[PDB]
Amino acid sequence: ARIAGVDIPREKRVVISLTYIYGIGTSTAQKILEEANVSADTRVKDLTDDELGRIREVVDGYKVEGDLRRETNLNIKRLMEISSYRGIRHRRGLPVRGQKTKNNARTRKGPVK
Amino acid sequence: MKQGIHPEYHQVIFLDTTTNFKFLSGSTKTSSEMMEWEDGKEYPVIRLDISSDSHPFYTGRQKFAAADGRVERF
Amino acid sequence: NRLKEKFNTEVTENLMKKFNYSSVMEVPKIDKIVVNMGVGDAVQNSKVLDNAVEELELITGQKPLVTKAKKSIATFRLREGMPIGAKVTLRGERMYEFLDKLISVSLPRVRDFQGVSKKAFDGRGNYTLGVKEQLIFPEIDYDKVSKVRGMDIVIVTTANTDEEAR
Amino acid sequence: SIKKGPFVDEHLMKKVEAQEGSEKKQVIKTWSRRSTIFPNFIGHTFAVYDGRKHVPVYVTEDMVGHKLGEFAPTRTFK
RNA sequence: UGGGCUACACACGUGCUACAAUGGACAAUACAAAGGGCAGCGAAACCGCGAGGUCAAGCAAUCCCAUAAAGUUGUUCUCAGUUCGGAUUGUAGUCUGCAACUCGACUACAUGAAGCUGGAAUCGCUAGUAAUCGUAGAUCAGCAUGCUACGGUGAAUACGUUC
Ligand SMILES: [Mg+2]
Ligand SMILES: [Mg+2]
Repeated sequence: ARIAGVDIPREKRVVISLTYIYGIGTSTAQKILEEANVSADTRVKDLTDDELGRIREVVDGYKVEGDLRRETNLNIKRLMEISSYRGIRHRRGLPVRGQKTKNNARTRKGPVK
Repeated sequence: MKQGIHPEYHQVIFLDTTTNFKFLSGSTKTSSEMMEWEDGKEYPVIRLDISSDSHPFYTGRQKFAAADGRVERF
Repeated sequence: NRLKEKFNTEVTENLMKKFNYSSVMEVPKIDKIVVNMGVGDAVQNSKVLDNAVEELELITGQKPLVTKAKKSIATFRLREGMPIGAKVTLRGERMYEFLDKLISVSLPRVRDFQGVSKKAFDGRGNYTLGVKEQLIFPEIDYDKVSKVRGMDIVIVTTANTDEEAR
Repeated sequence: SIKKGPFVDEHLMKKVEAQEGSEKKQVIKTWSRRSTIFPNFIGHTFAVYDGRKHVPVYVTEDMVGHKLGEFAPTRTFK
C-alpha cells in the first residue's frame, strides 16, 4: 500500500491489486509485473517488504506517471476548448459524443430523464 | 506535559533510501530492527519515507509530453 | 535537536547579514504552532475526531466552544474544534515533520502568507503526519496548522521558511 | 488518418505557398472544408462553409495537427 | 461545389448487452449445416500488442475464406458497485477511398459510469417446439445489434370449455 498515495486492498492477487492505482490496470499490470521474486500467489500484503522497492522504482522509471500527470488530460482537453470540435461543443454547450444526441437513451452524459 | 493523560511518544530512525535523515519523534511503535547511536538509540521501526529523493522543486522529474511539433514527418 | 543547531549555526549569519540587523539576538524566532480542526457536525462526529489529532501530536487537545450561538446550526457551548499549542520541543519537531511529501500533489504550499507577519497553512486528509495509518480512518481528517514568528515583516517570513518547500 | 501526406487540397497550397510574400491580408475564398493545416501558415482568415457563410476563422497557433478546417460549425441547437 | 436527411429539455415503439459463483479470467482441448469465390477467394511459411503489411502456389464436391461456438477435463478468482459490466473520454494506429471535421469501422492504453432479476400493465410459444451461444448470405470499395436463410444443445406443461 505504498505505490500511489496508498494501494488500499490487501490479500488479493497483486496483478489486479495494481489496478486500483490510476493509470495501470489488468493488461499493463501484467506487463509492469516484471521483476524477479514478484509473482501473484495470493500474497498482496505479504511476501515483500524490500521486494516492493523494485516494483515502484521501475514505476517511477515507467515514464507515464500514473497520478502525477492528471494535469495533462485537462491540458489536452482544455486545449481543445479553442472551439474546433470533439470536446469543443460537447462541453461549451454540453451535448455528448456518440453521434446521436437525441434519439436514444443518451443519459451517460445527461443528468436525468 | 502534565502527567497521566497523554499517549507516549519518543524518537525513532526513519530508514529512508537517502541517508535516513529523521531521528525525530512520533507515536508509532513496532519492532526495533536496526538501532543506531548517532541518531536516537530507540525504537528504530520507522520504516521509510519519500522525503529527499524527488521534491517537486528541489530535484528533476521527467520531461513534458507533447506540443504540436510534427516531428514524425506526418 | 539538529534542527535547533541549524537554527543556531545556519540562519544566524544569514539573516543578520542579508536583512542586516545590528545585534545578534534579533533574528525571527518561531513562536507557537496552533492546530485547529473544525467539525461540520454539531452532534456526534466530533466524538470520533478526538483521537485523530492526538496521534499526530499527543497533547490532549481542548474542545472549544462557540461564543455567540449563531443563526441556523448550533446553540451555545457546543464543541466544534480542537486547538493544540505546540511550543518548544514540539515546535522544533512538528515543523521538523517536513513529510507533507505524502500529499505529493505539488507540495508547494502557498505564495501569499497574510498581511500581518504570521503564516498560516492548510492540509487535506490523512496525508501528512506519517505516524498515522490509512486503515481505521474512513473520514477526511483535514487540519489547519499555523506558524507565527516574532518578526514584523512578511518578507522575513519569506526567508524564515527556507526549509519547508516554498 | 494514415501515414503519407496529410492531404491538404492542392489548390489551397497553390494559393498559400506564393501568397505569403508581402504584408498584405486577402485571405482565402475557399469553401473547401477538407484540408489540414500545413505548418507554414501566415496570419490570414478563411471562408470555410458554402451553404451560406464565409466565417473568417483565425489561423492562430492552435493544435495545428487537426485534419480539418472544422472551426466553422454548421447549425445551431437552441 | 458545399451544407442537410444524424440536429435537441423531450414522448413511445421495436432490438441488443448486462446485473454475477449451474458465474468470470486463464492457458490446453472435440463434433456441423448451408453458402460464396476466374482480378474475385486466398492458403502455407513470413514482419506486427492486434487492427493487419508485403510478397505468394493452388482455383469450382476436389482449392480458399474456414479455428464453428456452446460443452467436456483441469488451474484460479470465493459472494464484492466487486478480477460483474464497457457506458463514457483523450492519446497513438489500420483499412477502404480523390478524401473519415459535419458523418464511418476495427484494434491495445488508461479511463471505467448506470445497474442487485425491475409499479400499474403487457406480449411470444404445444417437441426438435420457445429459449442459449454461434455459422453463412444478399445489399456492398469501405462500413449492420436489422434482414432473410443453416446447424448444435433442448426441457416443463394441455384433466378441462365456466369465464
Ligand atoms: Mg432517415
Ligand atoms: Mg485455417
